Amino acid sequence: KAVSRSQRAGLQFPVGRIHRHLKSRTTSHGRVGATAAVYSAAILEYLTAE
DNA sequence: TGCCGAGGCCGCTCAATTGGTCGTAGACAGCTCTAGCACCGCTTAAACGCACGTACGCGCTGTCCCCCGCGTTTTAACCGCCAAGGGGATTACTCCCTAGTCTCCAGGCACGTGTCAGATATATACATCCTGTGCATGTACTCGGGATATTG
Repeated sequence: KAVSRSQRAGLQFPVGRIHRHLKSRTTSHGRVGATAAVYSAAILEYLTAE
């Protein structure tokens, strides 16, 4: 049974659709997995203010 | 009449700009770096651009049908003005304080290297999440009639 990384952060937003998005805006180099979990929850958190 | 009074043209003297000449001091141009490490040339096995009916989606098209535009003029005060008054923004000076220079002096840390790890990428298998689709009601809407608020 697969989990989802959204549940391990505790977030409603898609932590793995981000990551794949960031990996397309990246010079020629990679992106840490712990970036998607404070990339998200600093896009959610504008929702629930907007 | 008178007188003269009031009247209208021309060399000193001073006070900014303007352009000139003096001399001297770092800072610019250039050399040789030399030195080295990037550009190139030379292969390779490579990804990704690209020239090209057809299904067909929608951009554009020929109609009628009405408000908001279009036109007028009264007026209404908005907006402009001028002139006066008061002060507060301004000017010119004297005293004053520190901005700025230099110089000495230390160690803080930004700089740099020296090793090599926990990081994240990439593959394959894959299950699952998420999209596109199809599908009832529930509301937010437009209307009509009356109450409350506010303008003149």
